[PDB]
Amino acid sequence: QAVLNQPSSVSGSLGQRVSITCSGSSSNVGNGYVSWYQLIPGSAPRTLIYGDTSRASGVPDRFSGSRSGNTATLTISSLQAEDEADYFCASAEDSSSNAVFGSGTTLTVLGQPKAAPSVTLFPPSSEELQANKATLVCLISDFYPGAVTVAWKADSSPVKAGVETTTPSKQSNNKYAASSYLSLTPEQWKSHRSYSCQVTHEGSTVEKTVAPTECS
Amino acid sequence: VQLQESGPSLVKPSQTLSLTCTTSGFSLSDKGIAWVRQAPGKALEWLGSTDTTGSTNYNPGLKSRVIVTKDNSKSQVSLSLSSVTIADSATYYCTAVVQETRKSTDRYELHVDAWGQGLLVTVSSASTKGPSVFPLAPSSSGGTAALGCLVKDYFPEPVTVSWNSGALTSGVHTFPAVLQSSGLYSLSSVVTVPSSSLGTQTYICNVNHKPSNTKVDKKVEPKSC
Repeated sequence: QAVLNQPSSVSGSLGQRVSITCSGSSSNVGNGYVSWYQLIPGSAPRTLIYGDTSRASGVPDRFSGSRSGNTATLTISSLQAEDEADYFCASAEDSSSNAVFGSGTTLTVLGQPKAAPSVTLFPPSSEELQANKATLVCLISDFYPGAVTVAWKADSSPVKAGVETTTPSKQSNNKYAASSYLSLTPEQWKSHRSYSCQVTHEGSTVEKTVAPTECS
Repeated sequence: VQLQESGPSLVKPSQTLSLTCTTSGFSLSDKGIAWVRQAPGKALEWLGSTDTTGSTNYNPGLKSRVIVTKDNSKSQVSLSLSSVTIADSATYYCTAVVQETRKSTDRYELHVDAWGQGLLVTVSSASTKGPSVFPLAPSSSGGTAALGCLVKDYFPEPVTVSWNSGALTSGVHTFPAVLQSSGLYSLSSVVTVPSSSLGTQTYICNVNHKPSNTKVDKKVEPKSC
């Protein structure tokens, strides 16, 4: 599949303007009628621009398109937090029934407040323990920027085995979520006084602790 | 106004992937419909539309593997993708498109006007496996309590979780799944509620894993001991 050339990432500050380019040959971008699409995680793609410069229905004026030869540009002014998304261009190639898409440009909006993660930690359920399994569930939400590291402690000792942690993902409030699962035997779980899920975000570590004596 | 994808979430290598798009809110006979897919972190990929023009194979990978048809009696647009490999794993979108030749030099106009929600398709030989569902009881905090459900060891994606049959949406947070070295997924859904409501309100998570026809309603309550 042919792909149009886009920068992998762009950044702009709150209230400022950013430009995203879409580069191809005389037979795709050079034919004009480039379109632009906004992909926000968890939502259907949204058409922003078509025909190089025409805004789709519902799209405010601060989204504008232009073209200079074989490079088309999407410009977003008055950046706000909700503009963080992946932006894809497209155009027909050789026929009106064949589209080529760009590789996508991820937009980061700078100047936003740091937001520390909220942590919820669940011990293994009595049902799971009866099934001879045990899972500690560490749920991490409402953090920005979207990067955390997770460390598990048994009492105060590090645990490395049995840990699976997700990539961070956008929530619906512009912040990020992640989850970490620690798999233990019921014997391991009961053999310690407590377990802790420690989440480090931008150099600050937040934690929760659970103990096998709690009811679950 | 509506583009509803349907079809299997799991297909085995070498088989044919068949999806359906059921349209509503416009005359299907008078609008182009196209299939677009996206692999995680990769570019959108055009598969085909209900109206092909020109005569070329602009994609060696999809060379003669795609068939798109329109069934006007059912307001349905079909996709057939033959001889799938694991590379065909992706989210498949039904779209409404504008296709024009504008011209004098012929210039080709093609853009997507509307996008469906997308349907996740995993190509794999692994068998489907339904989840085990465990309650995550609320513990002993600003007047609120967190309770949830653990949806453990299922394949393939996706899983849906509702609470109280959809009546409860405020304070619900369903987290993306983790993928374990076993090849199985686990996710959790948590709902934040007033601590005072724990003695007068019942909380049930409704887990639906379509690929395995698994439907579980799990009551989540405080636990005493």
